[PDB]
Amino acid sequence: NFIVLDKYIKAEPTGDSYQSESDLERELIQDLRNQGYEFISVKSQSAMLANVREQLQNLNGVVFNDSEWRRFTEQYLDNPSDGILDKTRKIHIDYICDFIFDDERLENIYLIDKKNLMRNKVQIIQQFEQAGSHANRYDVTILVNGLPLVQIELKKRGVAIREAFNQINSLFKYLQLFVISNGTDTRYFANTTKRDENSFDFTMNWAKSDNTLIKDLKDFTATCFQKHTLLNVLVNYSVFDSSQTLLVMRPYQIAATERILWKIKSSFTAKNWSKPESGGYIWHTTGSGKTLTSFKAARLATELDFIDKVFFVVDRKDLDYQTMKEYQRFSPDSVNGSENTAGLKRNLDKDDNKIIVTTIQKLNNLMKAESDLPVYNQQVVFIFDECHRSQFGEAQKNLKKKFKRYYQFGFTGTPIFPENALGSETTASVFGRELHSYVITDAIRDEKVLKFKVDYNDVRPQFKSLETETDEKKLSAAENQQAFLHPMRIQEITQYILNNFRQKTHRTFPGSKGFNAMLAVSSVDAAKAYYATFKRLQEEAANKSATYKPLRIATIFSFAEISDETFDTSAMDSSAKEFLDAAIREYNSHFKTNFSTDSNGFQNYYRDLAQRVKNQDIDLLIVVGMFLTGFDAPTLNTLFVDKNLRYHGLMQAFSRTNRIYDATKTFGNIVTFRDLERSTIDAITLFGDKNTKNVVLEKSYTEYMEGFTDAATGEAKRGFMTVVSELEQRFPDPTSIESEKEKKDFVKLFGEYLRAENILQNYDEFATLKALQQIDLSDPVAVEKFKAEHYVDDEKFAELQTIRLPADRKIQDYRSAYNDIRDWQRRWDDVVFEVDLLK
Ligand SMILES: Nc1ncnc2c1ncn2[C@@H]1O[C@H](COP(=O)(O)OP(=O)(O)OP(=O)(O)O)[C@@H](O)[C@H]1O
Ligand SMILES: [Mg+2]
Repeated sequence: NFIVLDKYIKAEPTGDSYQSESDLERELIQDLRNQGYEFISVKSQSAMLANVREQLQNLNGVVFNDSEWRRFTEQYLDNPSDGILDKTRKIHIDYICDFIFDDERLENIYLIDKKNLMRNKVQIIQQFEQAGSHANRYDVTILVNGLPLVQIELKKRGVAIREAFNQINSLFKYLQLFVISNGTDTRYFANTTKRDENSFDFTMNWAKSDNTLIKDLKDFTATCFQKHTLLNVLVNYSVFDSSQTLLVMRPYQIAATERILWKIKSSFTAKNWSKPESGGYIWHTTGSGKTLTSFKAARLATELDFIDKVFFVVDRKDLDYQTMKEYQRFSPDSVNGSENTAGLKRNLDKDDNKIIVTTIQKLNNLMKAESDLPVYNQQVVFIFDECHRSQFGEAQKNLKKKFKRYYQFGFTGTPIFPENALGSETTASVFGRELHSYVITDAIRDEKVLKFKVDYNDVRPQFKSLETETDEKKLSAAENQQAFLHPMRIQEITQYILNNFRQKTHRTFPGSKGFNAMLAVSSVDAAKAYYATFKRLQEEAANKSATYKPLRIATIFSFAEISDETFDTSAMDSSAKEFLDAAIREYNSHFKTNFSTDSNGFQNYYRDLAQRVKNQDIDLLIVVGMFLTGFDAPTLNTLFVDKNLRYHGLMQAFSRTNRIYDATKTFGNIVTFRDLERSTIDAITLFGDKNTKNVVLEKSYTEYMEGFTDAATGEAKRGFMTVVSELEQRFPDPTSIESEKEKKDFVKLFGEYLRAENILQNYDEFATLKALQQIDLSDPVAVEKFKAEHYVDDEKFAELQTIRLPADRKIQDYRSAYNDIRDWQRRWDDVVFEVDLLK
């Protein structure tokens, strides 16, 4: 029974008042009651404890006496030193408690029955009446076996769900899933032990298998809140990893997973194994959670008792710190960039183990070397997470040859079509049918990935002919000090990056954390040239001004469309080797670490560097092919490109910036120093329809300045200059306040201003416009600096002075007034303050 429905009929309103929180709550409780959720009246933690006692006793076929129960409570269930983290761990891992009764016998007491879900007892309660007058806080808590695992916060129809989210006894530490609703929109998100919380962007709507949203509370309840559905989401489709972070799977992920599982069961039952028709593939756009989903799918696949072994296969190219840190718990030291099959062979012979994590390289090697493995004759499941074409063909040939009974499943954001095939077989031919799909279109619609802002930066007349070169032969022949690597070109590019880095990364505003960036270059010589030029120029600027703060720059490359670079550094030539050695030397000098250039030390360098780019310890990372595919860094907002990128390689490269973070990150920045427009549009069109480019790619500076109309619902979006104009006209401060109507309009309009400027900071033209506002005067000398740096003609310079912007003081006044109106509203339904932007 799929918990993500292929077909669902939208439920009809009752006709009764749906306006207030009490209405939503009343109909919610009634609905749940009709779905098998018993409503118990429980007004206290003592009552809760009594109920938990009864439900656990019933579940485990056991009986506590007051002393025994008090002990179980104090030691396991309710111990005071337990936090949210401890309860989450207890639910997902430690849920079995070995308990010694007073008569000294030992029994295993389950909090949840994970093998049979429907045996678990589900109930609902409502909020406690507390004390003197504050209120409202209308909530409904879903208890599993007495444990308060789910919390639904309710708001009235008018309230914007986003602001409601922004607004926010030991047993409630057990809360796993949160749900929030105004009844029009219902959004769920995981409970967290963080010390830095997630944002609204991570909250998810429930949906059907075609990814179409399910919004209103009635349908959310009729679908997501079905006991089978809900309990599956809590138990099977929630992830508690080695980072001890709770991740609730988005609907498309669950759909893909359960469709794979059903596919395996059906293929086994029919003895249809070892064909493409016994397998499947999953198309999930880059950045949509393929790793999490595929891995969870493998894990669940091990729970099929007819399946002997489950391979989870990844590319070393797609590896980073957290992933390798995670896989350690399953197949220790068997997952790395080496060619060694020893760890893999040890995993194969490991008792009480099904799951086997490995790399496509190691798997291919094993299949070549070993003729008759026992596992060849077993019941096998292969789960491939984004495995590039490099070793994949050969590995597939050997796989088809040696493995007798198998079900193989692909996971990719960029399937192999005939169009982009390039020597490789189509995904469809390899894996057979497509079990599920979540396209870049749906992903942008659901705001689970970021759009692209792609610009070819053309300030360089001398090299423009080269950067725009279509011919592939000329392109290939142009990499050298004569054409592409020309010192002037490299110098200009580097200088641009140095000048605009803080702008593109949102480090502009004073006291802003911001983001970091990557630089994808064409070759090893390109990496050398760029690193050297960056060093030189940063030194020069440091000598010019004492206040200048340098950007920490690292680089990584190996021997080696994106060419796979191995982890063996012996394959490199002496010059590249020397440069890498020096770079790693400086990396060591600054970060006070010791990394050698031998394969092990270089792998350590890879991992540590990954972690340091992820946490922003490194400002700019220069790579050739590395960290362009599977690398996950939510705080990386910009990809600088001087490289030839086509199709799948282009999508994967650009997608390093696509991860959602918060309102501060509007989209990914792709700044290209060769013209990628045709390549971009071709790629996007291949992975979507003809219209996909009008979704994925951001709008123009002119559009955001003067306003534009969105194709989807026809919503006319006001321009930045219109917002400014109306701010000056209708509210030139402080006297627009105190009145409440004017307060509301000001909040709305200035909200639009904030979002608009936040979007506009990524545009070079806006950067130029804002830079023009110092200057002065004259002092020319002050003009030629600005013009040469911002690449501005006398004509353009003359025009830019016509443009009239509010003073910094007026903007700060608006921001403080905004802050005060925000602080005033604690003690207006549809209004949403921008919380992240004010931070
Ligand atoms: N259900 C979820 N809840 C919260 N966060 C999620 C969820 N699924 C994915 N993420 C986050 O989204 C980011 C991308 O996930 P992941 O690395 O699996 O993407 P991917 O599609 O495998 O990567 P790529 O396509 O770039 O190789 C990660 O930082 C992950 O924590
Ligand atoms: Mg992945």
